[PDB]
Amino acid sequence: GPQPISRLEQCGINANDVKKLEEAGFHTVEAVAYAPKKELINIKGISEAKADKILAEAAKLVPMGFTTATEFHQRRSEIIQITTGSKELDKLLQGGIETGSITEMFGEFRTGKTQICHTLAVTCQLPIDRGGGEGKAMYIDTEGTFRPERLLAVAERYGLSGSDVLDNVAYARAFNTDHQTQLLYQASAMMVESRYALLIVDSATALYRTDYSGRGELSARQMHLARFLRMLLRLADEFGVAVVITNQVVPIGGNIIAHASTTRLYLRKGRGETRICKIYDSPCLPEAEAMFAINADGVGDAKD
Amino acid sequence: GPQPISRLEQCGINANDVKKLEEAGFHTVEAVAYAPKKELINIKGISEAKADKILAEAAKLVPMGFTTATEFHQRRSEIIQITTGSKELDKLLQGGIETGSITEMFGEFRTGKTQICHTLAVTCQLPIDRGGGEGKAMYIDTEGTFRPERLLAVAERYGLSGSDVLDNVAYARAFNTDHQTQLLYQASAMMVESRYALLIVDSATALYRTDYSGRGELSARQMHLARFLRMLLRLADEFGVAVVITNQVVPKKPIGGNIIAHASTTRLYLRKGRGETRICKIYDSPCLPEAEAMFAINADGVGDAKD
Amino acid sequence: GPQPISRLEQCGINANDVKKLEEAGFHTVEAVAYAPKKELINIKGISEAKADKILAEAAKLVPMGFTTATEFHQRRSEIIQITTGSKELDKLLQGGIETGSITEMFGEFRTGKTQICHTLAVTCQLPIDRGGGEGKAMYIDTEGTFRPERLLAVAERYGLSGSDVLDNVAYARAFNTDHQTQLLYQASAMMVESRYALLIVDSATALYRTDYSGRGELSARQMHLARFLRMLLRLADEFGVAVVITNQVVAQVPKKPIGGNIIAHASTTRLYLRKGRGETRICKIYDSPCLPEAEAMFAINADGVGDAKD
Ligand SMILES: Nc1ncnc2c1ncn2[C@@H]1O[C@H](COP(=O)(O)OP(=O)(O)OP(=O)(O)O)[C@@H](O)[C@H]1O
Ligand SMILES: Nc1ncnc2c1ncn2[C@@H]1O[C@H](COP(=O)(O)OP(=O)(O)OP(=O)(O)O)[C@@H](O)[C@H]1O
Ligand SMILES: [Ca+2]
Ligand SMILES: [Ca+2]
Ligand SMILES: [Ca+2]
Ligand SMILES: [Mg+2]
Ligand SMILES: [Mg+2]
Repeated sequence: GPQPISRLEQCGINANDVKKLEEAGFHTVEAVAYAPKKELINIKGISEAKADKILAEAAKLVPMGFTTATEFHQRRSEIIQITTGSKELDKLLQGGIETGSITEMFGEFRTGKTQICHTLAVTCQLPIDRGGGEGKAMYIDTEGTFRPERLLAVAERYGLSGSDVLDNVAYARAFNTDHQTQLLYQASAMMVESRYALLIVDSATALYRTDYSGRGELSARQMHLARFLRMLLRLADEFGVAVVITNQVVPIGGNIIAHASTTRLYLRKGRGETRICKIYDSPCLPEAEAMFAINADGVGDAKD
Repeated sequence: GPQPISRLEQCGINANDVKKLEEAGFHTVEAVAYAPKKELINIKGISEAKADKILAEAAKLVPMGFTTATEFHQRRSEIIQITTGSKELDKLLQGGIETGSITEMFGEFRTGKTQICHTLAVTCQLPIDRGGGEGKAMYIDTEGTFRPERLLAVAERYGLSGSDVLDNVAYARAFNTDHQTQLLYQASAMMVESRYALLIVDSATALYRTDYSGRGELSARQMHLARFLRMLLRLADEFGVAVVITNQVVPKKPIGGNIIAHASTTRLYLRKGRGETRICKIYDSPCLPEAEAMFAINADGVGDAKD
Repeated sequence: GPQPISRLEQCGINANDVKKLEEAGFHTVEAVAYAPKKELINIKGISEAKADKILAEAAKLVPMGFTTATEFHQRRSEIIQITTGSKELDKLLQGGIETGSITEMFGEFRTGKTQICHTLAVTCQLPIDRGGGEGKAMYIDTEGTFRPERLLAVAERYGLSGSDVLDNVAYARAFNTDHQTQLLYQASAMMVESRYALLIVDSATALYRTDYSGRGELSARQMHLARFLRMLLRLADEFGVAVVITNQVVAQVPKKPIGGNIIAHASTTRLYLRKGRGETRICKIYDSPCLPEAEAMFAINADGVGDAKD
């Protein structure tokens, strides 16, 4: 995976600058390789020449040039996709949910988004041959809906160790936008020493609906949301995790969330426990419909 | 094709000066001729008289004077237009997408901005008889939404070889604005060895939205964007390629301000129609009337809306 | 028209001095007469005595004294104005574009400055009876947006031959500010053989935005722009042509033209363009020494700028 920031100390950078970068937020070399010189200058104890040297050393360690499309195709042919537990959804998504890209699921009030998030969180720890990724899951709730009993019930279906499953899912809650942003830095610091395969942010843009109800305060809300999405994309690129976010339709979030998201899914109520999932936006998937139901076990095919 | 910069060696310029110019970023005689004196002076190993001699020698090889409109008309009546794969869009554009100028597309999400670029990256390799440009393609990515499977599908539709079209596409990923600008210098470096016909930037204004935050950073943001667009224009002029860029839409207005509106030559406004059909409208053009067209995104790329 | 500089040889000036003047940039007696002594001294082969002798001889051939206002009124009553192709714009401008001065059009994108430039380039070749300048046109382009097909369409509208219209237009492309300034010397050199009636620069400020980037280069930018505008004024005074330039807008932190006070003070007439409905546009008088502040409406059709239909 990513190379730890300790490599720069060996490369020639003194330990004090490495500590300054670590306390700044950069942890895995590629974090400072992807950052502009302005961000490095913003650090209180780094000069322009020091920033230039650090950027050159970081660029010397990672490839940041041109390459053919054959190499990219070969690299992408081994991208890990995480299953959802439903055969129809797996067929619709052509394998499952891809890593390294942001996926957004949105719908009406209580249309089954949190159940999908729980199923993804429990299934991301499965072995690859069974459709998992062998990685710890991080769950960032902001509405207070995390129910561990659902995790126990769904893990009973696959027969995994419930205590081990609950030990492999980090949990956090945010009360305002600033804490939500700082949780991203905490996750970036935490992901260095452990293997994470799936990061979940629950229904987002909800705090921006209420905390930013003013008329002239809209621009700050939009800018903060854009920065949050950019940080999410940076994390997904850096650690190769499948960021799954959630949204709710009443619009105040705007087109920023739609542009930033790579794959979007639309969920609507059906008949009984059956619900409809429709691909809303994707660069490589056609529009289609799928039937899925949420039973007591979790998320699965609509059995009739 | 452009003349390599080595032609200045036998005109009276020693090798080390040519090496300094090549390290600066110039790789053709046209690039040296078009550059102002200030750019040449700023090089550490170049003096006043040296710059004057270099400029005179470069101007001796490149025509930079007056002509008539008949000669320009004759020259322009043979430029290459790359078809978009849709007959209606080709009729709307009166031939296809024009080389040597900048074309900008903007609109909502799922409007087909990336699908058009994916189709063009394959169509630019067709023979001129079939409507291609007979050259390679270059792709610069910002959101990381490059999918070679679309290229394979389009190549299969047009009866080409998938491996051949894959080997003819150069791909790069930009993580910030500075890398985005450095990739242009690298592209200028690598555009002399082979022949390229199309250059794609997608997106062009995505990173500027979040890289510059404070209200005191607006001027620097706009100046950086202007420099980027000027570099794109320089590449298009000196290599005769077709530059296509993509914009976001924030009854709708694209982002970027007046700089990108003035710099762009042709602007296409894309909005979703019904089903898989989309509507393209000409938003700005020096020679094209304001009209509309219908097209669809099928399983093999952008094509006519079949019903 | 102007008198060629070879006339000075009969007054007691050696041929080599005239050749030095010609290679310096002067091609008419008027250009030498208007020039200050510093410019003549700057030439390598000219001394102070030679400079003052040349200045006296040149001033002997042109009038540079006082006169009454009746004579100026009578002379100005015979000035030439070029129609814009739209009756509303001609009524607003009281005849059309005026020769001998600098006219500037500015506005955001899509407003139609380039269309007006193309229409004027075609129109300035009409006879004075029909509202033309009866001369050639010169087009200087800095953005690569020159389209001869628009010229052919506009010429077909007026029942002219397309081949002659295309033959009577000179086109140049500028790649930087230094080249943009250098093209004016060649323009002055080639304006003596034939008769020109219109000079178009489009646009005059596009390259200055990127050639000088930082705040430390603002003063040099403005001085270069001022020198370019002074050269344009000298050309307009020397050859009696109509100079039309275009400009871009910036957002006030609601749109104002770029260029600062130099281009605001230099320009004589300023036109403000903005979009109306459909293909129709609105033109407003921004600054003029003799025209009231008013508005007019025109449209961009398939055959160039014209009056809005219905
Ligand atoms: N194989 C396919 N068959 C049919 N339609 C497809 C296929 N692949 C993608 N699409 C269509 O592509 C559309 C998305 O278009 P595209 O990826 O070009 O968006 P975009 O304009 O780049 O959006 P954004 O603003 O998010 O970048 C989807 O609505 C989907 O219907
Ligand atoms: N043949 C035509 N018929 C109708 N409209 C046309 C035709 N050719 C061009 N147009 C219109 O001309 C407009 C473009 O304006 P143009 O580029 O000439 O001026 P501008 O806005 O001053 O330019 P710039 O983008 O360089 O600042 C578009 O709205 C387009 O619809
Ligand atoms: Ca999207
Ligand atoms: Ca434009
Ligand atoms: Ca004035
Ligand atoms: Mg896209
Ligand atoms: Mg224009």
